[PDB]
Amino acid sequence: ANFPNNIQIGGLFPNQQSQEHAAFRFALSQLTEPPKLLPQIDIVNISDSFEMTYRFCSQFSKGVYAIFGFYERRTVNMLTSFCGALHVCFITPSFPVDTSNQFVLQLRPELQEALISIIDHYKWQTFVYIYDADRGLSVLQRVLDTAAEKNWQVTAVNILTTTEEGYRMLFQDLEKKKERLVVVDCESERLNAILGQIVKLEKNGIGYHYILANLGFMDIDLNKFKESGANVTGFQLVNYTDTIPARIMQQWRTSDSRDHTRVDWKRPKYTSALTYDGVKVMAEAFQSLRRQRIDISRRGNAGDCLANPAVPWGQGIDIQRALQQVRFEGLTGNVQFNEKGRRTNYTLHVIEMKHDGIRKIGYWNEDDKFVPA
Amino acid sequence: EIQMTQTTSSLSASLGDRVTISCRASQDISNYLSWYQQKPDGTVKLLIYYTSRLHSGVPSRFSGSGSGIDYSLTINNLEQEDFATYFCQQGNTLPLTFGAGTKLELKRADAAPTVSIFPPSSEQLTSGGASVVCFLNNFYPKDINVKWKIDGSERQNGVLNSWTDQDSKDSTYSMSSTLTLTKDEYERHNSYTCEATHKTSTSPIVKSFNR
Amino acid sequence: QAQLKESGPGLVAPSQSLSITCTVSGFSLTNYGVHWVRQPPGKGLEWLGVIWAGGSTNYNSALMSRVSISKDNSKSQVFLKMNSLQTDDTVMYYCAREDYDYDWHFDVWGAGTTVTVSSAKTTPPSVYPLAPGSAAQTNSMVTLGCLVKGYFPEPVTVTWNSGSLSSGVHTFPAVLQSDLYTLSSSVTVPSSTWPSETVTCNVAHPASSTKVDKK
Amino acid sequence: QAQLKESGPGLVAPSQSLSITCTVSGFSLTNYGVHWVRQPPGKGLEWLGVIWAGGSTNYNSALMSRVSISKDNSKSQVFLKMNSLQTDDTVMYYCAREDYDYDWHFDVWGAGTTVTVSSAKTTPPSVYPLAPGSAAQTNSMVTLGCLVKGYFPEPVTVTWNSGSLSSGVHTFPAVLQSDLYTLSSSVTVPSSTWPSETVTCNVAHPASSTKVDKK
Amino acid sequence: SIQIGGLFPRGADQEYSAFRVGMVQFSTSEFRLTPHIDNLEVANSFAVTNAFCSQFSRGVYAIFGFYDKKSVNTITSFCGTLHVSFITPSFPTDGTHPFVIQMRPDLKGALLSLIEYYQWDKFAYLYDSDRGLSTLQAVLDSAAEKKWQVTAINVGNINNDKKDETYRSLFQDLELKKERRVILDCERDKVNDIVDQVITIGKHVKGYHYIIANLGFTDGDLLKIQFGGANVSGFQIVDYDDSLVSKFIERWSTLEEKEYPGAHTATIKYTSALTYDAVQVMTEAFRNLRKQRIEISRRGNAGDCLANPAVPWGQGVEIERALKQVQVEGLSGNIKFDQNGKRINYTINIMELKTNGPRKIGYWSEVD
Amino acid sequence: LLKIQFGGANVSGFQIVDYDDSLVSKFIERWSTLEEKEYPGAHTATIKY
Ligand SMILES: *[C@@H]1O[C@H](CO)[C@@H](O[C@@H]2O[C@H](CO)[C@@H](O[C@@H]3O[C@H](CO)[C@@H](O)[C@H](O)[C@@H]3O)[C@H](O)[C@H]2NC(C)=O)[C@H](O)[C@H]1NC(C)=O
Ligand SMILES: *[C@@H]1O[C@H](CO)[C@@H](O[C@@H]2O[C@H](CO)[C@@H](O[C@@H]3O[C@H](CO)[C@@H](O)[C@H](O)[C@@H]3O)[C@H](O)[C@H]2NC(C)=O)[C@H](O)[C@H]1NC(C)=O
Ligand SMILES: *[C@@H]1O[C@H](CO)[C@@H](O[C@@H]2O[C@H](CO)[C@@H](O)[C@H](O)[C@H]2NC(C)=O)[C@H](O)[C@H]1NC(C)=O
Ligand SMILES: *[C@@H]1O[C@H](CO)[C@@H](O[C@@H]2O[C@H](CO)[C@@H](O)[C@H](O)[C@H]2NC(C)=O)[C@H](O)[C@H]1NC(C)=O
Ligand SMILES: *[C@@H]1O[C@H](CO)[C@@H](O)[C@H](O)[C@H]1NC(C)=O
Ligand SMILES: *[C@@H]1O[C@H](CO)[C@@H](O)[C@H](O)[C@H]1NC(C)=O
Repeated sequence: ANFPNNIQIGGLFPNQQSQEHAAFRFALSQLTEPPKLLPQIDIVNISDSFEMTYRFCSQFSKGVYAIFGFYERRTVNMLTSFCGALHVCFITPSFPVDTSNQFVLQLRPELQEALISIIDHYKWQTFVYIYDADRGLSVLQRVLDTAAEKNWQVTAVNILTTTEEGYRMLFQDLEKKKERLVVVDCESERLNAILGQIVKLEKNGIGYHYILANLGFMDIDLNKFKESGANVTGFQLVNYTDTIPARIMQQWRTSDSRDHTRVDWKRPKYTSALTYDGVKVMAEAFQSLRRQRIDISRRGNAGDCLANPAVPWGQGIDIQRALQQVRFEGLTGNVQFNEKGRRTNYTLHVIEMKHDGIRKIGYWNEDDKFVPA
Repeated sequence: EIQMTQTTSSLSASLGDRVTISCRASQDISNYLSWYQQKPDGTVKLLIYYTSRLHSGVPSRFSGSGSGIDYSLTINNLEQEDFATYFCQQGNTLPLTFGAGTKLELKRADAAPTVSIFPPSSEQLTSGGASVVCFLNNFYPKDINVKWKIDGSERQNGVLNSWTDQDSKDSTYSMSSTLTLTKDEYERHNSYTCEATHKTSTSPIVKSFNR
Repeated sequence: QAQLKESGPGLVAPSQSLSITCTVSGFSLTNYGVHWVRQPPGKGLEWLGVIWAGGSTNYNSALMSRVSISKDNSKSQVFLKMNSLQTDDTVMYYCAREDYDYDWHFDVWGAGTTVTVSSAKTTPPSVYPLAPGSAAQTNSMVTLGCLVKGYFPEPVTVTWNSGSLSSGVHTFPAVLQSDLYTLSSSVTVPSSTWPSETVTCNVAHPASSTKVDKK
Repeated sequence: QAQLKESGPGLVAPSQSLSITCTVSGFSLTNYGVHWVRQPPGKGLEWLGVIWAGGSTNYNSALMSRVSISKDNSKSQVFLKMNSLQTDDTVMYYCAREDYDYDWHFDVWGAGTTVTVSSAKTTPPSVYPLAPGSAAQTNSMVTLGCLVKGYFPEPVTVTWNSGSLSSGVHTFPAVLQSDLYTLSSSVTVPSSTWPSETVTCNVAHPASSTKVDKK
Repeated sequence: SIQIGGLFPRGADQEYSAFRVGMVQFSTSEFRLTPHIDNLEVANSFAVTNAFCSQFSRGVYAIFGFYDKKSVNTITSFCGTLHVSFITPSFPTDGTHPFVIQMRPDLKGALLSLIEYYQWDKFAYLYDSDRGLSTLQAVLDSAAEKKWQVTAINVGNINNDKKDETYRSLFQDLELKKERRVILDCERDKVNDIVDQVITIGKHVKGYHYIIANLGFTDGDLLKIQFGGANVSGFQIVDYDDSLVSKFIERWSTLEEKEYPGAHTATIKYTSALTYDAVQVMTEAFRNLRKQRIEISRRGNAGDCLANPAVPWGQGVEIERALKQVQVEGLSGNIKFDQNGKRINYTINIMELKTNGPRKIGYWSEVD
Repeated sequence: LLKIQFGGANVSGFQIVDYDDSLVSKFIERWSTLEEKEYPGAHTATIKY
C-alpha cells in the first residue's frame, strides 16, 4: 500500500489524430512493471491560454501528478508560472526558452551554441539569419550577442510579418554580392512551405550556402533540392542507425506488425523521439519512486486550482528529485537532465548534403565542444 | 435604497477590553464601508477605512473585519479617549446611507439613584404655575423609571423627563423629572410624591412632600 | 491637524433660506471634496449632498431642488444654502471631507450645528430657585436648583457663581412645551456653605442675549 | 551587548593560591585593557591591578608582590592569580574594561565572585523547623520558617517546595559563628493551606552538595 | 454605481496616487465608480490569474491594470474569451487583440523617423526584453530595408550584483567598432543605471550621441548628463507648456508626500499621466452610456472564471464599441481610438538636451 | 577615487600611510571592526592621514 498501481498522468495535445498520439500510446504500451500510468489526454488548442489554463486546472483537480505536453509562444511563461506556483512538474518536447525553473523539463536540447560552433568552424563575417516569429527570440539573442562580440554582420529576416513581395525584394538585395550565406531557423511544418517558396528562386544555386538549424534534417523534404547547388548543412540528434535506437525502431515496427496502430509512418519526427524518451524518463522516475519506498498521498477531493493564498503541494519536490536523476541511453542518445531542467551530456551530429552526397562532418557536445570526423 | 442598520445601540465595556461592534446592510457592499468615531461635542473623525485597513493618524488599537453584508469593528483595549460614538458608513451606491450608530459606555459599580424632590418656589407660584422637580443623580446604569403621584393618584400629563450623559469622573448618570401644573391644581393637592425605580432595588424609592 | 467647524443661524423662520458655513483647516480644499449631511434627532443620518474638488456637485434625489453649495478656497469655506424649510428642519448639519483610499471614504468631518426652524418669537427666560424645603441635614452635601422656563430659542448657558462652583454641577438639557423652552440646573454645595456662602446662578440666553442672575 | 562574569573556587585555605577567571563578551580584549578590583563587605572598594592591551601590567602599591595577571584572547578570559591569602580575604572580586572618554573610565564591569579564605572543614547543614506555636488564626496568612545551622561554607540555596511556593518568601541572610553558618528562611502560606498542603523547604549546600528536605 | 476592478504591481506608488487624483477629479453626478484594488504581483501569472478571477467573481464591467511581457498573452486570452474590456497604460502588443485598450502610442515609428531625420547608417542599440521585442524587429526590418549597421545588444540579462564588470566589458566591446552612437531602450530604472555607469566610465563627453527611447524622457535624472557635451535626444508625451498640464502640475506638486507617495515632484511619470488620462476616458465612456440610456445593470453573480463553456454576455461587446467612440483631451493631448484598440491622432514631442535644460525641437504624428 | 577610476585620466598623488605594512594592516584590522556609535568615523577600510 506504499504506492497505488494506477498513477494518473495528464496530457495536452494540439491535434486529434497525429504521429505524437501514436508515439505517446506506444511509449505507454511498454509499461509492464508497476505502477501503471493511466493517461488523461486533452485535445486542446494551444494558442488560447484560457483553454490551456482550464485544462491544466481540470487535470490538477482531477488528481494527476505529472503533466506531459506541449506549448507555444503564447504559452511560454503562463505554464512556467503555474508550475512554479503549484509545484507540479511539466515535461515538454517543445522549443526551449531562456527563462524557466526546475519544474519545466525541456526535452529538446539547445541549438544556438552549436550554430556558433558551426559558424566558428566556417569563419563567417556577413550572413543573413532568417528567424521564425514563434521561436526566434532566444536563439536570435545569442546570435546577435555573438555578432557583437566577434564583429559580424547579421541581417535578421522575419517570416510572419514579411509578405512574398518582401521575400522578392530581400532576395533581390541578396543577389547583388558574391557569397550568399543564409541560416534559416523555423519549425519543419513551416520550413516545408518556406523551402517550397525558395526552390522557385534558387534555380541557379551558385553561392547559396544554407544552414537549416533544425534537429530533423533527415526529416526535411530535400527532394526539391535535386539538381541544385544546395550547400545545405543541418544537425541531427537521431540518425536512426545506432544499436539501441535501431532496437527501439525494431520494437515499434513489431508492435505495428502485430495488430495495428494509429496514423502512419516512414516520415518520422524528432518530436516523437523526444516524446518516447520523455515518457521513458517518467517511467524510470516512477520506478525510482517505487524502489525508494516513498509514498505519494493525495487529498484532492475536488481541489481548487486557483486559491487565495497558494497551497504548495509539498510532495512534488520528491518528484523533482525523481525526474532530475534520470540517466540512460535512449532513442535521442544520452538522456540526462541538469540542475535547471535542461539537457546536458548530449551530442549533435553535423551533416552536409550536396549532389546526393550524404557526408558526416563531425559532432558537437559541451566538453570537447565541436570535433570533425 | 440600501438600508444600513445596527442592532447594538449602547455597549458597556471596561478599560482594556476587546470590544466588538457589528453592522449589517441591505445587500453585499464588497467591503466598501468605513468606521468613524464621533466625540460627545460633535466632532467626528475617521477610524477604519475599507473595513480592514487603518488610516494615517489613528492608533494601532483598533481594527476591522467582516465579509458580505456583515462587518465588524474591534478594539483591543478601551481608553479614556475611546469613549465616543461609533458609526458605520457605506459607500456602495448613491445616496450613501450611514449606520444607526452605537455609543460606548464605561462599566462601573451599580449605584442606587440618589433622589431629591423639590417643590415650586413662591415666585413661580406668584406667576400662576408650579413645577415640582425630581433629580435622580449618581445612578448606574441609565436604566431607571420615574413615577409621579399627586395625593396617591398617579399623573402622566405634564411630566417632562431629561436624561444626561455619563460623567467622566464618577461614571454615573443624572436624570431630571419636571411636573408642571397650574396654581389651582397645586393648591388642590397637599402631598406630592416621586418614585424612582432602579435595578439595585426592586421597591421604588419614594420621596414625598406635604403642604 | 485638520479640523472642520460647522456654523449656522440656528433660528430660522418657515419657508425661508438657511446659510450654513463650514470652515476647514489643516488641509486644502482644492484637491479634496466636501460633503454636507443632515442628522435628525432620534432618527438616522441622511446625506444631503456633496461637491467635488473639480466643481462637480450632486445632491439627494428627494430634495435636489432645495439645496445648493458654494465654496471659497481662499478662506477654505463651504456655504450650504437650503430653502423651502418646514417644521421638521430642527436637525443637525455636518460637513466632512471625502477621499479615495480604495473606497469613497469620509476622513475629516466637522462638529455640526443645530438648526431649529420655527415661526415663534424670541423671548427671555424666567429663572426660579428650588431649595430642599426642609432644613434637615441628611448629608454633608446639600443640593439646590435653578429652573429657567419660558425661553426661545435653544440653547442657553447656565453657570453657577460665574463658573467658580464646579463641584457636583448637574446641568440638564432643555425640553420644549408650547414653543417654550424649560431647562434645569443643579448644584451640590456643602452643608455649611449653604446658606453661608452666596450661590448665584447666571443664565445667559443668546437668542435675546438676556443675562439673569438668581441667588 | 558587553558582559563580564567572574568565577573562582570560592572557598580556599590560608597561605595558598587563588585563580580567578573573568569571562567577557560583546567586545574584544585585543585592543583594550582589563583591570581587576576587590571589594570588602561594608568597606571601601579597592582596585587590585590592571593590564594593558599591549602587554603592560601594573598593580596596587600595597600588594604588588601578591597578584599576577594573564589573559587568553581566544577565550576572551582573564586569569588573576593571588597568593599569600590571609584571613581578611573574605571579599568579592570584579573585573572591568578601560576606556578613554576624555578621562580614563571603566566601561563594562563584571558581576564579581565571592571568595572566603578559611581553614575550616566543609560540613553539611542542619535544618530545623520553626512554627508560630499557637494555632490561633490571627490572619489569613500563616508564616513558617526553616533554620539551617552548622553550614560550611557560604552560601546555600534555600527554596520552598522546589521553587513552586514563592508567595511571601522572606529568606534571611546567613551569619557566622565559630566558623559555622546560620541562616533562616521564612514563607507565608494561607491559613487553609496549612496543614492541608505539604510545604517542604529544600536546602542545598553546594560546598558539600548536601540536599536536605524538611516538611 | 459601476463596479470595476483595478490591478496594480507591488511598487506602483506614483501610479496609484495619480489614479486617486483622477478618481477624485473626474467624479460625475449621474453615477459613481467603485474600483476594487488588487495590489498583487505583475510578473507571476498565477497571482495575476487569481486577481483576474477574484475581480470576475465580483461581476465587474471593466478591468484596469498593468501587465508584464511574461503575462501579455495571458491577459489577451482571458480578456478575449470572457469579452471583458481591459484598459492599460502598458506597452503596445503585436496584433489586433479584442477588448484590449492601450494608452501608450507607438515608439518604433517615431524612432525610425528620428533616425531618418538624423541621416544615420551605423549605431548600437542597447535594449531591454521586458516590453516585448517589437521595436527590435522593427529596427532590424528597417536596417534590412535601408542597409544599416545596427549592433543590437540586450542588457536585461545582467543581475544587479555584478553589474560593474559586465557593463565595462560591454562598452569595451562597443569601442571595437568605434561606436560613436548608442540608442538606449530600457525602463525607468535601467536607464538611470546605464547612464550612471557611462558617467563612471566617462563616455558622455562631446563626441558621442544618445537617444532615450521612452515616453518619459524627463522622468530620468538629466542633471548628470546636462554638462557632458554629448547631445541627447528623446521623446516626450507630457507637454508641460499646455495650460491643463501646467494646472495639473500646480495641483500635483502641492500634494502631501505621506498622503500621496511619489507626488511631491515638479514632474510626473508617463505611466501616471496615462493612468490619469485613462480615468478620464473611462469616465467619458460611462457618461456616454448614461447619456445613451443603455441599461446593462446586473449584480455580482457573473459566476466562476473557469466555466465550461464560458458563455459571454453580449452587452459588453457594445462597451468596447463605446471605448472606440471616445475622443477626448488629456495629459497625452488628443485621445482617439481605432476599431482595434490602438491610439490614433496622437502627438509626441521630440526633446533635445541643451545646456540650460531640455528644449523641444518639434513634434511627430502618425498622419504626418 | 572609485568615480575617477574607469574614466581614463591618469591620477597621481602622495601617500604617507602605506597599507602594505604589517603594523598598518594590524591597525586597520583593529580599526574596521569597531562600533560606529562608540567611535564615529571608524567603520572604514581606510583612515584619514
Ligand atoms: C487557437 O486559438 C487562437 C486564439 O484565438 C486562434 O488564433 C486566432 O485565429 C483567428 C483566425 O480567424 C484570428 O482572427 C483573425 O485573423 C485574421 C487573419 O487574416 C485577421 O485579419 C483578423 O484581424 C483576426 O485577427 C485571430 O487573430 C487569432 N488569434 C491569435 C491570438 O492568434 C487559433 O486559430 C486557434 N486554433 C485552433 C486550431 O483552434
Ligand atoms: C555527464 O554525466 C556524468 C555524471 O554522472 C559524468 O560523466 C559520465 O559518466 C557516465 C557514467 O555512467 C559515463 O557513461 C559511461 O559511458 C560508457 C561509454 O562511453 C559506458 O560503457 C558506461 O557503461 C557508462 O554508461 C559517461 O561516459 C560520462 N561522460 C559523459 C560525457 O557523459 C559527467 O560529469 C557529466 N557531464 C558533465 C559535463 O558534467
Ligand atoms: C549633435 O546633433 C547634430 C544633429 O543636429 C549632429 O550632427 C551635426 O549636425 C550639424 C547640423 O546642424 C552639422 O553642422 C554638424 O557638422 C554635425 N556634426 C558632425 C560631427 O558632423 C551632431 O553630430 C551631434 N553631436 C554629436 C557629438 O554627436
Ligand atoms: C598618463 O597616462 C599615460 C597613458 O599612456 C602614461 O604616460 C605615457 O607614458 C608613455 C611611456 O612611453 C609616454 O609616451 C608618455 O610619458 C605618456 N604618453 C603620452 C601620450 O603622454 C602614464 O601611465 C600616465 N602617467 C604619467 C605620465 O604620470
Ligand atoms: C557549395 O556548392 C557549390 C555548388 O556550385 C559547390 O561547388 C561547392 O563545393 C560547395 N561547397 C561546399 C563547402 O560544399
Ligand atoms: C486630430 O485631432 C484634431 C483636434 O481635434 C483635429 O483638428 C484633426 O482633424 C484630427 N485629425 C484626424 C485625422 O482625425
